[PDB]
Amino acid sequence: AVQQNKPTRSKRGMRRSHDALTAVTSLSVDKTSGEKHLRHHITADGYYRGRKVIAK
Amino acid sequence: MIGLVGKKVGMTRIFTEDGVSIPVTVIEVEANRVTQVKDLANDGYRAIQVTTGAKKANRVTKPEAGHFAKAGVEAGRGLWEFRLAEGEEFTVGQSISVELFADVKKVDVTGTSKGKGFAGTVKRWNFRTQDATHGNSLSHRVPGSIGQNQTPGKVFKGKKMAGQMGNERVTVQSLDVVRVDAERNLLLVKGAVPGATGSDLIVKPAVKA
Amino acid sequence: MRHRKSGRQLNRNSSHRQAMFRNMAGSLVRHEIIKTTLPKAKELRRVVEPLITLAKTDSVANRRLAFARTRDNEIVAKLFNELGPRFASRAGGYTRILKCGFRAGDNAPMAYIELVDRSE
Amino acid sequence: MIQEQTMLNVADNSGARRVMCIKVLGGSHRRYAGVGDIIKITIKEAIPRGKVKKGDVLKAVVVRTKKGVRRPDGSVIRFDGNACVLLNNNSEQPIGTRIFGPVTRELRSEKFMKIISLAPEV
Amino acid sequence: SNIIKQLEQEQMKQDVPSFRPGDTVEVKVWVVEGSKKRLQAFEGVVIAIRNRGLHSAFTVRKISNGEGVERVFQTHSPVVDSISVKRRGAVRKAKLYYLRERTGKAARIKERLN
RNA sequence: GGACCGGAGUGGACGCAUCACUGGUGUUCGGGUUGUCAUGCCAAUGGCACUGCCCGGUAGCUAAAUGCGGAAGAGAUAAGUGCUGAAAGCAUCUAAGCACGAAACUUGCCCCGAGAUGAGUUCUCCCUGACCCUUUAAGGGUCCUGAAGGAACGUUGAAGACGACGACGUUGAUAGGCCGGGUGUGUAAGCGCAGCGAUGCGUUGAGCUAACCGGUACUAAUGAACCGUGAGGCUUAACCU
RNA sequence: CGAUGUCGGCUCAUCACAUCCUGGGGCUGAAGUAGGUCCCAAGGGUAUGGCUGUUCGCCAUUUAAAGUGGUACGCGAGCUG
RNA sequence: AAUUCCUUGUCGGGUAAGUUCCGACCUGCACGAAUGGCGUAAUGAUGGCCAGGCUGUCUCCACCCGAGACUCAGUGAAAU
RNA sequence: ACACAGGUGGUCAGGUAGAGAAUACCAAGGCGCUUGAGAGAACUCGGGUGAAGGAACUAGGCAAAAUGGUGCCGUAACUUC
Repeated sequence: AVQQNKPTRSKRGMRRSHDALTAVTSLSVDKTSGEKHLRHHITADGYYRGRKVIAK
Repeated sequence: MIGLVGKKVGMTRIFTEDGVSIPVTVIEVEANRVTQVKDLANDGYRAIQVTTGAKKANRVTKPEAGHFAKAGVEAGRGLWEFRLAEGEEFTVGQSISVELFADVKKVDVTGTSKGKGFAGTVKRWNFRTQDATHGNSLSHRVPGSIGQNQTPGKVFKGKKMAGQMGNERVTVQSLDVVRVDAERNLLLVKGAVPGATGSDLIVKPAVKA
Repeated sequence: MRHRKSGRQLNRNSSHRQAMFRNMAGSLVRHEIIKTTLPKAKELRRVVEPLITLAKTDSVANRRLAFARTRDNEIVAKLFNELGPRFASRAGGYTRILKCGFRAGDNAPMAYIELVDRSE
Repeated sequence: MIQEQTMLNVADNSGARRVMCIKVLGGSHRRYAGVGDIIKITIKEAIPRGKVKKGDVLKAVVVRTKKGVRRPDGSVIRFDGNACVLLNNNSEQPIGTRIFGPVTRELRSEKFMKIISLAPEV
Repeated sequence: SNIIKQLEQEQMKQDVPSFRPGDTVEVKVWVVEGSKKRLQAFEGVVIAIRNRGLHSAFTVRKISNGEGVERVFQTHSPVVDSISVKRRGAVRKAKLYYLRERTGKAARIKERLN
């Protein structure tokens, strides 16, 4: 129909050779509570860099 | 000596007392300074190295900053090298600007092209479009034909394809000079040149002339 | 092949964009705080601030400019009785985009857009 | 535009209104005519007070255009519609002995200079 | 870097009239004709406001005798003996391209005299 | 009727680029307009009718607007045209010996080019701590202590499918707002006055402002660590050691 | 003979030269100016209308230029039918 | 000519030329009256020819706004 | 087979616009339809605007465009009147 010979494990595995980027930027930690976040994202406590953010 | 650096700073009119208005392009020269003259024992030619302009202290990295430190504090915009002709040169206190063209009638300009992406084929390679009324079933644009016959089974290197367009060199090689100002670094040239206002460029004397 | 733009295109047509932004700018002066998509909150920051620069006016030709183009039924006077005057000596910068993560389980850039000063 | 098989009026005296251009000429071919282009022309109504025959084939030169003229100045001068004047084979200069419209002082071209030398407004 | 916005102005004149569309201006200019310098005068109505700095063309349409006649001139050009503010035009549009479709008294512009 | 030369005059075919010549397009701008619904009503403002409809157009773009050449020199040949001369006393363009010369060949002109791993040349910048273990040109572990630089975090574009890449993230200018400039449109939107009223006159050469670009601290643009360390394999003659 | 689309065109290219047109040289039955003709030379280059579905072939306009050939007398997993 | 092959036979008309089109000619290869003739008003998803009108079909292309593609996250095929 | 761009007989008939149970906007009343958010590439499907000429396109004005309605005035060849 559309291909000659069932494609090999090497040929299909090639996509895995580009994987080296570290996950979640390795996070940031809050220096006043010890919880983790992304590098400019807000805490679960309604705080950012030791002050109150957003109405909850 | 050297290929002199400047920028396209706008368009103007110079007029005539016969009656014609004459539109022309305005270039501002940033000028070039010497950093070394090289000996005939290297490569088999006498050559010269030149730098340009000044840049703020919050830019340029140490590998380039230390090579600006061996001649001053102005810094930035990198380095150029050229071969010498008809004269022996010195480095101390030496610079060059628009007086380089004080007896030159035609010039040769090299700049950069505007970004256009993958750009396609209709404008890029003049692959002429086809009918949208009468016939031409889902073939409104067809990218030439990549094979000359159906027997070879090959696409050949002597053919053009769609691909990244812009951020590369562009030139005009017969460009006429109108006026220069040795106090204001003005270069006034006939007609228009590649790129919009603020485009960075280099200029040489015309050789095909 | 776009050559220049100054204001996001957005998905859905121009008759949705107009109707949605007048209503959402009304909602922002009616509540002081909104949570919505970041590029759409930047496009909201384009339209809410020229309305606060109008809300300091008193001329017969300005005080009721285009009422049905940005229309409310609760804060119609509070806009000029307090809200426009609250920034009328400031010269720009009336809001904060408040760039945060997540609207659902996947990280789309979110904006908790607010006024630079709030009533309570 | 002005090309082959095209209806083109004449500023030439008793030359009629139904007149047709059949070839644009001057050297290696260029498709279209403007002010100072020579053309091969034919007369379709000729008029009873006329001076050339219905169906005859002769030379003419274009002197009025909707496109206008800019080449010597860079700013355009524009006329209403399109027109020409009839031109001799070997005997030099146009056939018109009175030629209509104000024309232009740029029409001083040595092989056409009779037109600015009859009775122009310029 | 300094000459941005300068050499695109240095060939400009210091005082030239703001007539706007529908006004008349009475322009006088020289020609040389491969022989001798001669003065000539052109009259008509202005069709656009000429607001473009050094790159300001202005367009005048005669439409007083015969058919059409329309000329373009450069605002900052040296070859101009005289230009004036001769007759006012009480028009309510930015462009007068509609006069290509007017004849007789309907092709005249009014000054209002008030 | 009436050539070639290298050197000028002026056009055709072609292409690429400019937006400054003039024109066009232009649903972030202004004016005009038909009908009806909503905003209680009015003065009016909005929705719907493809962007309802027609008239101009900033910014952006663009051809019909506009410019320009594919040349000389240099090197060296082929076809050809020839010299001087031996084999062949002479003769002979050829053998020995030497020329000139083509829309061709190589440069010269423009671009890319050292993975040219044939990894070339030349210059700038940074890192100067020590142990532990094995059957070890393999590595592995930790302490002491971290550079030049790159990315990420971002604000964003004239850079772009996504990546990537220029700009900017404070002795301040990347994007926005706010201001000021500069274009566009064409005389606020109310209030008087003229009139039988559609409408006109006065305030008003007005109003409104966006993309072009000059300001401004007003809004936004983390601390830092991971990658990259602690001087980096071998040898010859002479010197240092 | 278990797919082995048909005429011409539209369409986009590439090789040959027993060279059409261009560069160089000659023979000449060549006075200028052009032809007639062939030795070299492949870097580049060669019709718009009218009739036919057309290619063929005839007529108008007529050549810087409407040469001859190969690639299914190229050219349907592009298009037209 | 839905009828005559080479045949665009033969004379003319219009054309810029015209196997197209029209007026005609008539030793019609293989016109001919109910397996109808010949023709006329009205008539036709009417063939061809000529002109006017308007037109992005074309000359010859250029711009603007919608929905996908492209990025992310949920859901996710077949001939062979 | 499907929360299927399909098919399925009549009745009742408020205001403005219009001749009209065509058709523009709404009342009374009902619906808000089962992937979503950004980006603003080639290449397509669904729309808008084009200056000069002009059918030169094509077998062919195909398609698209202008024109487009109403009442009066006015209206040729030929005719079975």
